[PDB]
Amino acid sequence: AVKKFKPYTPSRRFMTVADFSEITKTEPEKSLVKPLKKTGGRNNQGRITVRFRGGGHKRLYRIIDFKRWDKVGIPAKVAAIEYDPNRSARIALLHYVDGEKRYIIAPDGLQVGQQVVAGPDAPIQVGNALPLRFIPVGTVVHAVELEPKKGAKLARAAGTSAQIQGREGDYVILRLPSGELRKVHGECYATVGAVGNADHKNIVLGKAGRSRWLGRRPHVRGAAMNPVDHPHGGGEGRAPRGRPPASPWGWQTKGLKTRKRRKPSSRFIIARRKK
Amino acid sequence: MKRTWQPNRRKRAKTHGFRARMRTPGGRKVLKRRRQKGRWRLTPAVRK
RNA sequence: GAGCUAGCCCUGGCCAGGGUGAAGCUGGGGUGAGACCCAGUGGAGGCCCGAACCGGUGGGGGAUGCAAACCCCUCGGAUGA
RNA sequence: GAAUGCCGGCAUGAGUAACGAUAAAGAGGGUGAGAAUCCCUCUCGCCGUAAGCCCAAGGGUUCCUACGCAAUGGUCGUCAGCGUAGGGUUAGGCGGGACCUAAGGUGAAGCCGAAAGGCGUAGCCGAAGGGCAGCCGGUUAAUAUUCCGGCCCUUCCCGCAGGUGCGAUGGGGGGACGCUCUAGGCUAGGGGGACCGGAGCCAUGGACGAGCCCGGCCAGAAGCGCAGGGUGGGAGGUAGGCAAAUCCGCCUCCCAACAAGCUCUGCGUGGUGGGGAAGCCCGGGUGACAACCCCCCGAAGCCAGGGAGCCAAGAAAAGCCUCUAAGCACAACCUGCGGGAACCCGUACCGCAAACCGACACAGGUGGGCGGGUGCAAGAGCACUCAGGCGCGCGGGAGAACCCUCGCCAAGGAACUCUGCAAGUUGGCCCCGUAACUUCGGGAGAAGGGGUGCUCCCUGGGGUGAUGAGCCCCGGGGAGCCGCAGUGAACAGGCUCUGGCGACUGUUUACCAAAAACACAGCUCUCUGCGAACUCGUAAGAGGAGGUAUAGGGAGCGACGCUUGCCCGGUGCCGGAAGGUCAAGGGGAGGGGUGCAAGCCCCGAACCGAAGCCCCGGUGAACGGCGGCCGUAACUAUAACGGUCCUAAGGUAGCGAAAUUCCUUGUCGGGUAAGUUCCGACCUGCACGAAAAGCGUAACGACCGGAGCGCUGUCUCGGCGAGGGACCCGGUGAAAUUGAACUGGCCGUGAAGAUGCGGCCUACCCGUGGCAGGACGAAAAGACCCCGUGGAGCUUUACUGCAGCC
RNA sequence: CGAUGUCGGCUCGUCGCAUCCUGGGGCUGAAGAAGGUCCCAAGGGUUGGGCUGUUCGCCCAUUAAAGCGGCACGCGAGCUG
RNA sequence: UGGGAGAGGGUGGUGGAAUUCCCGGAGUAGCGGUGAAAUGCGCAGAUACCGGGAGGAACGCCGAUGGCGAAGGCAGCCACCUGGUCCACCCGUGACGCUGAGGCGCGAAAGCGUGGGGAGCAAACCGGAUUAGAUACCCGGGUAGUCCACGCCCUAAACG
RNA sequence: CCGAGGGUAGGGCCCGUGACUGGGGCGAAGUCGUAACAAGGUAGCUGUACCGGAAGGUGCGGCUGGAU
Ligand SMILES: CC(C)C[C@@H]1CCO[C@@H]2[C@H](CN[C@@H]2C(=O)N[C@H]2[C@H]3O[C@H](CCC/C=C\[C@H]2C)[C@H](O)[C@@H](O)[C@H]3O)C1
Ligand SMILES: [Mg+2]
Ligand SMILES: [Mg+2]
Ligand SMILES: [Mg+2]
Ligand SMILES: [Mg+2]
Ligand SMILES: [Mg+2]
Ligand SMILES: [Mg+2]
Ligand SMILES: [Mg+2]
Ligand SMILES: [Mg+2]
Ligand SMILES: [Mg+2]
Ligand SMILES: [Mg+2]
Ligand SMILES: [Mg+2]
Ligand SMILES: [Mg+2]
Ligand SMILES: [Mg+2]
Ligand SMILES: [Mg+2]
Ligand SMILES: [Mg+2]
Ligand SMILES: [Mg+2]
Ligand SMILES: [Mg+2]
Ligand SMILES: [Mg+2]
Ligand SMILES: [Mg+2]
Ligand SMILES: [Mg+2]
Ligand SMILES: [Mg+2]
Ligand SMILES: [Mg+2]
Ligand SMILES: [Mg+2]
Ligand SMILES: [Mg+2]
Ligand SMILES: [Mg+2]
Ligand SMILES: [Mg+2]
Ligand SMILES: [Mg+2]
Ligand SMILES: [Mg+2]
Ligand SMILES: [Mg+2]
Ligand SMILES: [Mg+2]
Ligand SMILES: [Mg+2]
Ligand SMILES: [Mg+2]
Ligand SMILES: [Mg+2]
Ligand SMILES: [Mg+2]
Ligand SMILES: [Mg+2]
Ligand SMILES: [Mg+2]
Ligand SMILES: [Mg+2]
Ligand SMILES: [Mg+2]
Ligand SMILES: [Mg+2]
Ligand SMILES: [Mg+2]
Ligand SMILES: [Mg+2]
Ligand SMILES: [Mg+2]
Ligand SMILES: [Mg+2]
Ligand SMILES: [Mg+2]
Ligand SMILES: [Mg+2]
Ligand SMILES: [Mg+2]
Ligand SMILES: [Mg+2]
Ligand SMILES: [Mg+2]
Ligand SMILES: [Mg+2]
Ligand SMILES: [Mg+2]
Ligand SMILES: [Mg+2]
Ligand SMILES: [Mg+2]
Ligand SMILES: [Mg+2]
Ligand SMILES: [Mg+2]
Ligand SMILES: [Mg+2]
Ligand SMILES: [Mg+2]
Ligand SMILES: [Mg+2]
Ligand SMILES: [Mg+2]
Ligand SMILES: [Mg+2]
Ligand SMILES: [Mg+2]
Ligand SMILES: [Mg+2]
Ligand SMILES: [Mg+2]
Ligand SMILES: [Mg+2]
Ligand SMILES: [Mg+2]
Ligand SMILES: [Mg+2]
Ligand SMILES: [Mg+2]
Ligand SMILES: [Mg+2]
Ligand SMILES: [Mg+2]
Ligand SMILES: [Mg+2]
Ligand SMILES: [Mg+2]
Ligand SMILES: [Mg+2]
Ligand SMILES: [Mg+2]
Ligand SMILES: [Mg+2]
Ligand SMILES: [Mg+2]
Ligand SMILES: [Mg+2]
Ligand SMILES: [Mg+2]
Ligand SMILES: [Mg+2]
Ligand SMILES: [Mg+2]
Ligand SMILES: [Mg+2]
Ligand SMILES: [Mg+2]
Ligand SMILES: [Mg+2]
Ligand SMILES: [Mg+2]
Ligand SMILES: [Mg+2]
Ligand SMILES: [Mg+2]
Ligand SMILES: [Mg+2]
Ligand SMILES: [Mg+2]
Ligand SMILES: [Mg+2]
Ligand SMILES: [Mg+2]
Ligand SMILES: [Mg+2]
Ligand SMILES: [Mg+2]
Ligand SMILES: [Mg+2]
Ligand SMILES: [Mg+2]
Ligand SMILES: [Mg+2]
Ligand SMILES: [Mg+2]
Ligand SMILES: [Mg+2]
Ligand SMILES: [Mg+2]
Ligand SMILES: [Mg+2]
Ligand SMILES: [Mg+2]
Ligand SMILES: [Mg+2]
Ligand SMILES: [Mg+2]
Ligand SMILES: [Mg+2]
Ligand SMILES: [Mg+2]
Ligand SMILES: [Mg+2]
Ligand SMILES: [Mg+2]
Ligand SMILES: [Mg+2]
Ligand SMILES: [Mg+2]
Ligand SMILES: [Mg+2]
Ligand SMILES: [Mg+2]
Ligand SMILES: [Mg+2]
Ligand SMILES: [Mg+2]
Ligand SMILES: [Mg+2]
Ligand SMILES: [Mg+2]
Ligand SMILES: [Mg+2]
Ligand SMILES: [Mg+2]
Ligand SMILES: [Mg+2]
Ligand SMILES: [Mg+2]
Ligand SMILES: [Mg+2]
Ligand SMILES: [Mg+2]
Ligand SMILES: [Mg+2]
Ligand SMILES: [Mg+2]
Ligand SMILES: [Mg+2]
Ligand SMILES: [Mg+2]
Ligand SMILES: [Mg+2]
Ligand SMILES: [Mg+2]
Ligand SMILES: [Mg+2]
Ligand SMILES: [Mg+2]
Ligand SMILES: [Mg+2]
Ligand SMILES: [Mg+2]
Ligand SMILES: [Mg+2]
Ligand SMILES: [Mg+2]
Ligand SMILES: [Mg+2]
Ligand SMILES: [Mg+2]
Ligand SMILES: [Mg+2]
Ligand SMILES: [Mg+2]
Ligand SMILES: [Mg+2]
Ligand SMILES: [Mg+2]
Ligand SMILES: [Mg+2]
Ligand SMILES: [Mg+2]
Ligand SMILES: [Mg+2]
Ligand SMILES: [Mg+2]
Ligand SMILES: [Mg+2]
Ligand SMILES: [Mg+2]
Ligand SMILES: [Mg+2]
Ligand SMILES: [Mg+2]
Ligand SMILES: [Mg+2]
Ligand SMILES: [Mg+2]
Ligand SMILES: [Mg+2]
Ligand SMILES: [Mg+2]
Ligand SMILES: [Mg+2]
Ligand SMILES: [Mg+2]
Ligand SMILES: [Mg+2]
Ligand SMILES: [Mg+2]
Ligand SMILES: [Mg+2]
Ligand SMILES: [Mg+2]
Ligand SMILES: [Mg+2]
Ligand SMILES: [Mg+2]
Ligand SMILES: [Mg+2]
Ligand SMILES: [Mg+2]
Ligand SMILES: [Mg+2]
Ligand SMILES: [Mg+2]
Ligand SMILES: [Mg+2]
Ligand SMILES: [Mg+2]
Ligand SMILES: [Mg+2]
Ligand SMILES: [Mg+2]
Ligand SMILES: [Mg+2]
Ligand SMILES: [Mg+2]
Ligand SMILES: [Mg+2]
Ligand SMILES: [Mg+2]
Ligand SMILES: [Mg+2]
Ligand SMILES: [Mg+2]
Ligand SMILES: [Mg+2]
Ligand SMILES: [Mg+2]
Ligand SMILES: [Mg+2]
Ligand SMILES: [Mg+2]
Ligand SMILES: [Mg+2]
Ligand SMILES: [Mg+2]
Ligand SMILES: [Mg+2]
Ligand SMILES: [Mg+2]
Ligand SMILES: [Mg+2]
Ligand SMILES: [Mg+2]
Ligand SMILES: [Mg+2]
Ligand SMILES: [Mg+2]
Ligand SMILES: [Mg+2]
Ligand SMILES: [Mg+2]
Ligand SMILES: [Mg+2]
Ligand SMILES: [Mg+2]
Ligand SMILES: [Mg+2]
Ligand SMILES: [Mg+2]
Ligand SMILES: [Mg+2]
Ligand SMILES: [Mg+2]
Ligand SMILES: [Mg+2]
Ligand SMILES: [Mg+2]
Ligand SMILES: [Mg+2]
Ligand SMILES: [Mg+2]
Ligand SMILES: [Mg+2]
Ligand SMILES: [Mg+2]
Ligand SMILES: [Mg+2]
Ligand SMILES: [Mg+2]
Ligand SMILES: [Mg+2]
Ligand SMILES: [Mg+2]
Ligand SMILES: [Mg+2]
Ligand SMILES: [Mg+2]
Ligand SMILES: [Mg+2]
Ligand SMILES: [Mg+2]
Ligand SMILES: [Mg+2]
Ligand SMILES: [Mg+2]
Ligand SMILES: [Mg+2]
Ligand SMILES: [Mg+2]
Ligand SMILES: [Mg+2]
Ligand SMILES: [Mg+2]
Ligand SMILES: [Mg+2]
Ligand SMILES: [Mg+2]
Ligand SMILES: [Mg+2]
Ligand SMILES: [Mg+2]
Ligand SMILES: [Mg+2]
Ligand SMILES: [Mg+2]
Ligand SMILES: [Mg+2]
Ligand SMILES: [Mg+2]
Ligand SMILES: [Mg+2]
Ligand SMILES: [Mg+2]
Ligand SMILES: [Mg+2]
Ligand SMILES: [Mg+2]
Ligand SMILES: [Mg+2]
Ligand SMILES: [Mg+2]
Ligand SMILES: [Mg+2]
Ligand SMILES: [Mg+2]
Ligand SMILES: [Mg+2]
Ligand SMILES: [Mg+2]
Ligand SMILES: [Mg+2]
Ligand SMILES: [Mg+2]
Ligand SMILES: [Mg+2]
Ligand SMILES: [Mg+2]
Ligand SMILES: [Mg+2]
Ligand SMILES: [Mg+2]
Ligand SMILES: [Mg+2]
Ligand SMILES: [Mg+2]
Ligand SMILES: [Mg+2]
Ligand SMILES: [Mg+2]
Ligand SMILES: [Mg+2]
Ligand SMILES: [Mg+2]
Ligand SMILES: [Mg+2]
Ligand SMILES: [Mg+2]
Ligand SMILES: [Mg+2]
Ligand SMILES: [Mg+2]
Ligand SMILES: [Mg+2]
Ligand SMILES: [Mg+2]
Ligand SMILES: [Mg+2]
Ligand SMILES: [Mg+2]
Ligand SMILES: [Mg+2]
Ligand SMILES: [Mg+2]
Ligand SMILES: [Mg+2]
Ligand SMILES: [Mg+2]
Ligand SMILES: [Mg+2]
Ligand SMILES: [Mg+2]
């Protein structure tokens, strides 16, 4: 439930913020954080390799458990739900009956005080993790490993899910958040339910400074630049593109497909995304 | 106004110093050249 | 060569005083319950006025200068990108 | 003898400009060969959120003392940051190191690269971050938390006693964190005192006073007091914290809970050790057995790791505490007490500046702390002032033009001008009051007005205290007094109406553009299934992201509202297992050279044979593009209508002489006495038009237009006055430029604009202040324009290559 | 072309006369008054404003008249810009 | 108090037929469409047939001249939550009633905002025919929308 | 003191008028088409939406005031 403001500054007219209503704990777990080393988009050479980054609020990284087959059979209690600034999802603090503590990304519907569990036998309940083969067709599912034991890779951002469509030998067929149909091995783990915080996409940043807080530095249009800089640079007055629209490096940027043609994963992609 | 020379002893030593020079091929050719020329000092003086 | 300048990274520091009075909360009214209204409390914001600090709008002066970009008056921002 | 030649010397300009903030000087007395300039004293002025004081950096002896004055000092110089010499910087506790980690750097392992080298987990280095023990006073010409004094403290070694399963680089806890707002209690700091201490003072009309003037503290171990921080205790289980674990985490049970206890800080007290003014007398001595007390104000600092709210969600590692592992338990570690031990480097001085960065003793630039009092609503604003520091290293006259900076002005009031440029006006606070329109916030300080000092009297509330007094803070009512004037000085909006552009706050061409440009939230297209795409790199490896389609890249558009039409023939991109073309390679019909021959050696057709291209489709918020002629209505005019040619399709809504309209000052209307601008309309739009978005839009703007009111030296039209210069005298003394010069006017002539030629006219020799017509004056080997088979940036369906991709 | 600064304004003039006014004439289709046309004449004079960068031009209100030209389209080591 | 019928309303679930598209197989020269055609689709293998999959929307027979609601309107099947209404018995209250300017709520379709969804259908639009024209009627395409959530809009031959 | 009124500044209702612009009424014999009344040659009407020289056409849902 995104929250509005009265228009008492020009920018509060349109600013919306998350309601933060599922959050129940407002400082993280000391043993599960580490410093997130900001890059500015610079690589080990120090060169910018991703333009327009830097300057955002300071953050700590929260270690997230993306395996969960780490602890087959051991139930945990949902202790807290917390804001995580490194991702759109919220995160859930788990107390295993072990004494071990761990975060997961917080599915939609998940209540503090409930129990979750992982394994080939776990109940089909929002929060549990099973290899894909043991999850019934039609189940909405998130945090999917893409290859066995390699970590959850697909459907992690706020509000997303994948749907189990059918089975085929050792593989199941998932409809990813992009609408692609893909074969994912049945031993790959997945968590039952969708990712929470589905209202995330409706937040209106509202002012330029807000992008700044997120570490987004201003984006400069090529049409604003000079020819030393960009295909679209130059021109007396404004100018239309005057050539197929292009990136700073000269490749075409309206339609041109970019997935490598001969990639081994093609065999496992039934149908490219839609829309 | 603020001019270009803003002295700083650490900066001077870490940039032009004898050890900075010894660490790279080109720095060594500096040391070798100023030696062959007979420079009284091969590297800037900073108090440290 | 980034001791000037541009960006970013790490770690610190700084922003007199005054003004406006959001949400919420409390009470009152209201209704079947409500929305909502009223008063109090409250103290938000690339909010307002103005020093420091950061600027450099208009004019005047300077023009073998006090100065290879300065001076005077005026003017912009001043909790924030 | 010339090369705007090169190096050096020396001229001219010239006793000329200038002598570096307009804060400012005067006199007496010293010293000395010499004094506006050095020392001393008295008077005057300037700073005082500094122009005072303390740190950091950077500088590097510039510090203090004696002796100097050639040069340096914009003059002088006896003086000096100058010259010569001597002296001066003292630490277990301050800062850095023998501690810790951050970015980063480096780098066992390991990876990659023709060489050089590039990476890289650990580890190591790396601080202004963490961590750690010293406060007050005195002393020196010059150092002092360093010496000395007083009172405190840290670690290491060894020993004594007492206690304990001791023991680590390993486990755990803690260290440990944001932004805004903020409670209580203190402290710093400050104001007052009719109280306490003090040398004195009574003046010029009055005052011997509850008079004036000065001062009334600082540090302190334990203990105690006030105020705060941090913290539950016990038991049972246990599979997690990469071994172990009694610790930690997790479940349970009992007890404790706004507490308390324990613990640690801050403040107060505190044995004791210090300090201690005016004034007077020669830094010192006295004051002085100095006094050292009450009340008020009160932090942004302290208690602190405090509290609340919020979203953008806020370092690490060590110190330290706890757990145990090897081991060892004659040890070891914990506590207490005692003796002993405690190294290296810095420390002078300048430090918003004459010692640092700017070639200079340069009106510029330089981070942190302190920064007193009064009044003005507040304040670090402004005025004056304390402490403290200065008068800016040329002066003396004079009282022209002209220039700068400043003050005033009769009548008029924008008539000035490209333009009210500039300067007036307005101006703080309290109260009354306030429009269109609006996104309901705003527009708003709208506009416009009234009040403002002082004195007496009456009175309401708050803080401290005690519920009172006193002190302090907010007021309310009545009656008066004075002046031209009561924010009486200083600091302190002119306002309105109406268009264009851009939503907005922001950003920019360092040093001629701040804007309508860039950015911006927001919208759309498109790529990307993760060893993502994309980017940097030969690579390894990085970024993307310890992210995962509600995400990441690219591109256009640019809040918001209402909207965004038609064309897919060309180009782009997307889809198409057919067809056509298609390289190496396959295949080998058929040839050929040579050899006696076996053979060796070469050429070689059909046919099979990728991507690309052709071809068939799709696609516009992809590149783009969106017609011509002729006719027609019962007045005329004009054509709803028709005809025909062409196209891939013929510009929709909306707007329109426009930031676009050539003809053009279109035409009409408004405003004006008068309007090439402005505003409103019309529409034959030379040459608008829908995300290079179209049309609007409240608010916003040092943006660009137009108008009005207010007010003015802008102006009719100038006048006077101030100060700094100009001028004169003493001191110091440049500059570009310069073929040489004994360098007039006219009319002609001349390479076509003559001081220099011809003819005439005029004219004694040499300066000083002034003005700028000429010397085609200076400056800069024209930046316009051309030329050179000169250069460089940029573009593309120019050529030809290359990376990259297929 | 080893630089002869360029439009408009402002300020300051000075010159020519093909004369706008003022003075003197002749002719008139000159009754008077007031005009027209030509001749002589350069002594003096030749306004303020609205529009535009403008020169120019148009307009408003006046005037005896609101002249036209030269001086590097006079004048940037005089200003503006 | 005891009983009744009912597409009354809201939530969640879920079942078969059909259309479309995708994959496999089998098969070949046309399919589609009309008054007739043409555009369109098809040897790059369509149509017609069989198997598998995906997804949305509507619920055939029952079904009626029926039923329920105040109206608008309500139709597979199931569970749950909920309104109205009628009958019986003659038990309770003792006129507590009728209407109702304002007010408040509900209100087909279309339309609007923010998300989603999108099979079929289909304003706009393109094309093919017809025609003097044909900005139509007919045919081949096709975007909003038609569907879901929440919020608006508040009209009607909202009629008996 | 109050006070007719005069002045300043800002609002509110009304009337008159205004380049140009919007439809509306009317007008003996204008131009275009033929939407409606018959099944009016596509039953008509309707609320709304979008489009078009014009009447109108089409979508969605409604009515019979529809024929056979
Ligand atoms: C239609 C025109 C274009 C005709 C054209 C006008 C330009 O000039 C003139 C050209 C003809 N020559 C002139 C010239 O070069 N003059 C120059 C001046 O440069 C300085 C003054 C400021 C700059 C101005 C001008 C530049 C070019 C310098 O002080 C002066 O001595 C002088 O050098 C004609
Ligand atoms: Mg809002
Ligand atoms: Mg609102
Ligand atoms: Mg939440
Ligand atoms: Mg940690
Ligand atoms: Mg990283
Ligand atoms: Mg690195
Ligand atoms: Mg490197
Ligand atoms: Mg990039
Ligand atoms: Mg970047
Ligand atoms: Mg993310
Ligand atoms: Mg989150
Ligand atoms: Mg797999
Ligand atoms: Mg978004
Ligand atoms: Mg951020
Ligand atoms: Mg963005
Ligand atoms: Mg941009
Ligand atoms: Mg550009
Ligand atoms: Mg540009
Ligand atoms: Mg470049
Ligand atoms: Mg290029
Ligand atoms: Mg290019
Ligand atoms: Mg271009
Ligand atoms: Mg351009
Ligand atoms: Mg252009
Ligand atoms: Mg440009
Ligand atoms: Mg374009
Ligand atoms: Mg183009
Ligand atoms: Mg291109
Ligand atoms: Mg895909
Ligand atoms: Mg600078
Ligand atoms: Mg240094
Ligand atoms: Mg340093
Ligand atoms: Mg440095
Ligand atoms: Mg280096
Ligand atoms: Mg070095
Ligand atoms: Mg080498
Ligand atoms: Mg070597
Ligand atoms: Mg030597
Ligand atoms: Mg060197
Ligand atoms: Mg520096
Ligand atoms: Mg900071
Ligand atoms: Mg501030
Ligand atoms: Mg106020
Ligand atoms: Mg209030
Ligand atoms: Mg609250
Ligand atoms: Mg602000
Ligand atoms: Mg204000
Ligand atoms: Mg300036
Ligand atoms: Mg500046
Ligand atoms: Mg000015
Ligand atoms: Mg200059
Ligand atoms: Mg200045
Ligand atoms: Mg000023
Ligand atoms: Mg301000
Ligand atoms: Mg402020
Ligand atoms: Mg010669
Ligand atoms: Mg020379
Ligand atoms: Mg030469
Ligand atoms: Mg020379
Ligand atoms: Mg010599
Ligand atoms: Mg010389
Ligand atoms: Mg000489
Ligand atoms: Mg000479
Ligand atoms: Mg001389
Ligand atoms: Mg002289
Ligand atoms: Mg001279
Ligand atoms: Mg000079
Ligand atoms: Mg000078
Ligand atoms: Mg000054
Ligand atoms: Mg002055
Ligand atoms: Mg004197
Ligand atoms: Mg002297
Ligand atoms: Mg002397
Ligand atoms: Mg002096
Ligand atoms: Mg002296
Ligand atoms: Mg002061
Ligand atoms: Mg030095
Ligand atoms: Mg000397
Ligand atoms: Mg001498
Ligand atoms: Mg001397
Ligand atoms: Mg000297
Ligand atoms: Mg000097
Ligand atoms: Mg002497
Ligand atoms: Mg010394
Ligand atoms: Mg010591
Ligand atoms: Mg040692
Ligand atoms: Mg280092
Ligand atoms: Mg340190
Ligand atoms: Mg101490
Ligand atoms: Mg913590
Ligand atoms: Mg932390
Ligand atoms: Mg920290
Ligand atoms: Mg914040
Ligand atoms: Mg104290
Ligand atoms: Mg005080
Ligand atoms: Mg004490
Ligand atoms: Mg255990
Ligand atoms: Mg004393
Ligand atoms: Mg004594
Ligand atoms: Mg502070
Ligand atoms: Mg603290
Ligand atoms: Mg706290
Ligand atoms: Mg670390
Ligand atoms: Mg053992
Ligand atoms: Mg033993
Ligand atoms: Mg112990
Ligand atoms: Mg040692
Ligand atoms: Mg020292
Ligand atoms: Mg300064
Ligand atoms: Mg300072
Ligand atoms: Mg000094
Ligand atoms: Mg000086
Ligand atoms: Mg200076
Ligand atoms: Mg004081
Ligand atoms: Mg004040
Ligand atoms: Mg002076
Ligand atoms: Mg000064
Ligand atoms: Mg004189
Ligand atoms: Mg005055
Ligand atoms: Mg006057
Ligand atoms: Mg006036
Ligand atoms: Mg006036
Ligand atoms: Mg004017
Ligand atoms: Mg004022
Ligand atoms: Mg108004
Ligand atoms: Mg109003
Ligand atoms: Mg208005
Ligand atoms: Mg408006
Ligand atoms: Mg309003
Ligand atoms: Mg006012
Ligand atoms: Mg009064
Ligand atoms: Mg008075
Ligand atoms: Mg103001
Ligand atoms: Mg703007
Ligand atoms: Mg702009
Ligand atoms: Mg705009
Ligand atoms: Mg806008
Ligand atoms: Mg701002
Ligand atoms: Mg520039
Ligand atoms: Mg500039
Ligand atoms: Mg420059
Ligand atoms: Mg400028
Ligand atoms: Mg500009
Ligand atoms: Mg600006
Ligand atoms: Mg820009
Ligand atoms: Mg914008
Ligand atoms: Mg937009
Ligand atoms: Mg989108
Ligand atoms: Mg590359
Ligand atoms: Mg590469
Ligand atoms: Mg290589
Ligand atoms: Mg990473
Ligand atoms: Mg992006
Ligand atoms: Mg932009
Ligand atoms: Mg915008
Ligand atoms: Mg096309
Ligand atoms: Mg096509
Ligand atoms: Mg195409
Ligand atoms: Mg293709
Ligand atoms: Mg091929
Ligand atoms: Mg084109
Ligand atoms: Mg084209
Ligand atoms: Mg349209
Ligand atoms: Mg027009
Ligand atoms: Mg326009
Ligand atoms: Mg145009
Ligand atoms: Mg025009
Ligand atoms: Mg024109
Ligand atoms: Mg006109
Ligand atoms: Mg008019
Ligand atoms: Mg107009
Ligand atoms: Mg016209
Ligand atoms: Mg354009
Ligand atoms: Mg517009
Ligand atoms: Mg607007
Ligand atoms: Mg509107
Ligand atoms: Mg602006
Ligand atoms: Mg502006
Ligand atoms: Mg005006
Ligand atoms: Mg004047
Ligand atoms: Mg004077
Ligand atoms: Mg004389
Ligand atoms: Mg002299
Ligand atoms: Mg001298
Ligand atoms: Mg000669
Ligand atoms: Mg001569
Ligand atoms: Mg001469
Ligand atoms: Mg002469
Ligand atoms: Mg000639
Ligand atoms: Mg001549
Ligand atoms: Mg002559
Ligand atoms: Mg001659
Ligand atoms: Mg001669
Ligand atoms: Mg001759
Ligand atoms: Mg001659
Ligand atoms: Mg002669
Ligand atoms: Mg003569
Ligand atoms: Mg003279
Ligand atoms: Mg002279
Ligand atoms: Mg001259
Ligand atoms: Mg000349
Ligand atoms: Mg010449
Ligand atoms: Mg000349
Ligand atoms: Mg020059
Ligand atoms: Mg040259
Ligand atoms: Mg040349
Ligand atoms: Mg040149
Ligand atoms: Mg140039
Ligand atoms: Mg030429
Ligand atoms: Mg050539
Ligand atoms: Mg040639
Ligand atoms: Mg060439
Ligand atoms: Mg080149
Ligand atoms: Mg190559
Ligand atoms: Mg690529
Ligand atoms: Mg020339
Ligand atoms: Mg020359
Ligand atoms: Mg020239
Ligand atoms: Mg020259
Ligand atoms: Mg003038
Ligand atoms: Mg007559
Ligand atoms: Mg005359
Ligand atoms: Mg004349
Ligand atoms: Mg004119
Ligand atoms: Mg003209
Ligand atoms: Mg005209
Ligand atoms: Mg007359
Ligand atoms: Mg003339
Ligand atoms: Mg001419
Ligand atoms: Mg001409
Ligand atoms: Mg001229
Ligand atoms: Mg001129
Ligand atoms: Mg000039
Ligand atoms: Mg000029
Ligand atoms: Mg000149
Ligand atoms: Mg001149
Ligand atoms: Mg000249
Ligand atoms: Mg075929
Ligand atoms: Mg075939
Ligand atoms: Mg589907
Ligand atoms: Mg009964
Ligand atoms: Mg409705
Ligand atoms: Mg509907
Ligand atoms: Mg057609
Ligand atoms: Mg026909
Ligand atoms: Mg559709
Ligand atoms: Mg009916
Ligand atoms: Mg009267
Ligand atoms: Mg007719
Ligand atoms: Mg009909
Ligand atoms: Mg009909
Ligand atoms: Mg018909
Ligand atoms: Mg019909
Ligand atoms: Mg139609």
